[PDB]
Amino acid sequence: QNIDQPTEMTATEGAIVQINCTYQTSGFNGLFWYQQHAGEAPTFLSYNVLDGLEEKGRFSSFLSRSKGYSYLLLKELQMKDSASYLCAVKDSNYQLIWGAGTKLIIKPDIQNPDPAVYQLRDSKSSDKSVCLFTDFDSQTNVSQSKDSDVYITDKCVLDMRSMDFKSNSAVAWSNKSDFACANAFNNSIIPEDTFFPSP
Amino acid sequence: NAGVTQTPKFQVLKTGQSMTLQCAQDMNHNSMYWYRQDPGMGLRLIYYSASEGTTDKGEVPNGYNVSRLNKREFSLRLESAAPSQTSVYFCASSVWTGEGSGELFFGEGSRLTVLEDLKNVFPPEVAVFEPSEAEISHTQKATLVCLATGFYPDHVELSWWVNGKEVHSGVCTDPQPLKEQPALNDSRYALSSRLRVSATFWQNPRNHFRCQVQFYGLSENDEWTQDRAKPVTQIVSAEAWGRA
Amino acid sequence: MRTHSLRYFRLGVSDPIHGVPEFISVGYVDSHPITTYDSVTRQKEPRAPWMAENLAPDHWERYTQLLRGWQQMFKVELKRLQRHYNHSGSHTYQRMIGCELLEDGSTTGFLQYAYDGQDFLIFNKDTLSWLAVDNVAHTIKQAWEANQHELLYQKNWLEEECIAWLKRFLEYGKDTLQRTEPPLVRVNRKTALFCKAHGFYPPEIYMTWMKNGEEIVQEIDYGDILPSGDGTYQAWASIELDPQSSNLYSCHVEHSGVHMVLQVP
Amino acid sequence: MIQRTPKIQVYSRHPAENGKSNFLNCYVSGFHPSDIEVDLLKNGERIEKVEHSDLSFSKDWSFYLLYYTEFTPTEKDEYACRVNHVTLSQPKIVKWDR
Ligand code: NA
Repeated sequence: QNIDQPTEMTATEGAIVQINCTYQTSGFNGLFWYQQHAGEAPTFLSYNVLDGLEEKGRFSSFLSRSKGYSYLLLKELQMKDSASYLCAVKDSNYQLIWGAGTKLIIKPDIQNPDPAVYQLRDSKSSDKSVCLFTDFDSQTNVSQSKDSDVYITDKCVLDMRSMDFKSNSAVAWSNKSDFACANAFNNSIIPEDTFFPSP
Repeated sequence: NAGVTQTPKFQVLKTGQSMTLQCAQDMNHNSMYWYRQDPGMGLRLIYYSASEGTTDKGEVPNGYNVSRLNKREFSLRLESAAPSQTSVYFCASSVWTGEGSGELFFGEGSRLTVLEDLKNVFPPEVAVFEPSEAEISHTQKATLVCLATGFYPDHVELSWWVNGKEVHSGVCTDPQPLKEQPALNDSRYALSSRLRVSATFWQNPRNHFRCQVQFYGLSENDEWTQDRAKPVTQIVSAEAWGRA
Repeated sequence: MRTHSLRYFRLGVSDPIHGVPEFISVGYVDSHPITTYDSVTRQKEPRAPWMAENLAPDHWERYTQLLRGWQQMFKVELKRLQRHYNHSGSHTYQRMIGCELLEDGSTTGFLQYAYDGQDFLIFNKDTLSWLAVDNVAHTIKQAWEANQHELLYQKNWLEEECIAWLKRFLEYGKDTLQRTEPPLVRVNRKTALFCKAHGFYPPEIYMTWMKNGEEIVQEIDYGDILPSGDGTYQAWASIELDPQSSNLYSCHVEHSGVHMVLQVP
Repeated sequence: MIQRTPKIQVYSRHPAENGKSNFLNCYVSGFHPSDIEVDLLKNGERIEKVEHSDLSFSKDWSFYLLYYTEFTPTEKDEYACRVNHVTLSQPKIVKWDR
């Protein structure tokens, strides 16, 4: 008895994504989709048991029993849709068989990219130097460090709600003497026009 | 009302130690379930209880037992914890079972880490870094960064506090921590967070900013024999003030 | 093959006499009991040897758990019916679900409930609705029809799962279920002519009397098809003799694609 | 509330012949509700070694049961089935008629 769904998908804010699930089970009493935000509990999204498409808000769920196939369709993607999506099937004995989940990553639409690498002010309580790569378009990828004494975190989407403003950023830090923000992200492909303020 | 309430949210255990996870539901549901969730695989049922007064094994019962104490409560017991039982445990309930369409309602989850030796447990160091003046002049915005570093296991909650009230708008905390030594199975972790405010807000000298990390670690009955301080459950924080 | 069916029954009793179960659930393939469960054993058990031999312990274990829950649900539903009827004393609740695989390959599926042995709610799996016989049922109808996904679940179970189970059990029991034992048929006088058949399987048979080559259903006394105890069945039909005229009487028996005529001299 | 009285049919497994071992059957059917008492009688005396099928369910919601015992019919021995049910004020006795 097997459930299969892709490990990860990445789509753009405002767009449409179809998450597939195929199953081979000993009998069939229905197919569920659940949403699970990172660190949170799964919540029920949908149930299908006959063939066809069912709509609930911005989400639709499709089933073909003869193809052993379902998709969960998300329209008008929002950042809040970033989550894992779990497919699960009830077999002839009402056992739920769970797919391993699809992690959905949403790229924010950055209206006015202003890529820059800034040096944060030192803390008198820390030996770390800290650099912030920020305000870059969502097509930029941030590579992890290749220096074992440099730490680089993945990009994070921050939402300044009162200003309806979103921005990507990643953080790099080190306590090494040769660490400089001008070279912190040298292992990533960054925009040609990235702003590096003078030291 | 409350839905499904399970405890504890986080727990560190030494190999051989005993642990009970509690679960209650207040939805007058008949069926209850205990699942574990592990990376790379679907949820696996440990034990379930189709109705008050009956329980049975799921797919991975070995090392566990359950008690359906009454219609509301279904507890999960690890008599002698093993490292393989490191996992995230979810209690769930449904109105009945053996009907097709009824869904599961899940509890918040219980994250357990079982270790051969508690000497690998460390609280975070927490530091706050004030915004770059170049950012302020170029963007009219100001990004503070919080780093919580060197902690193990990954049982932390980071929050920002502005003027003594917790805030969420303008915050982004890494969804996953970074292994400081990614080739080590018990690597300590790092976690970064950002809080971005307007330049005008940062430039008000009365505004105050704090990053706070709650760490879930050892308790009184855990044995400690290391030279360093016992890494108990605790809150570690760092602050900044706005700058005129 | 011939038509075959799979059916599961439930019986709930609100105030049973001491020792008598408050809940029983029994499965059948055709006329053969295949499974049993009740609130005293609290275990699902085979009732045919060809079920015990072909279903592993995990099957019985899992459905034992489900039936313990179905038992409780049945008690709650009966409690609700008897309160809304405002009835005192002991009352019954019954359910029957199942499906048929007809000789021509078409299928049927059905699900219905009874209170005190009388129809209460009847599922229509094509209009996806419940037929209520009175206002207590009408209230239940509204609550069940409000859960549209459950109606779709039951249509799929009746049309696909149940037929799949039926075919699986028919193969398990094929040496019993798919055999033919022809009837032994005789006529005697008792004035009425009795036509008597025994030793046959399957139990479906048609016996009738013809007078001068014409059937006369209104003048015939049809006996029930009855179990003989050894796996076979017996039946009879009688007609009374007109002593005022000579008439040719003949017993006609149809069983499993074979027709037999016994002419009375 | 509608209660249904049992139909009661008494018959041998095979056509009876004296001196030849047989089975005496009592098939009780069409009754509702399900509690019922059934005995097989030999010359008016209750037979001890009597078996019966589990309670069985009909589509019309009534119940049926088969009660049986091995016997050798003789010319003089008379057999019957005695049945009590809530629909019967007194036990009903149906004699085996061959
Ligand atoms: Na166990």
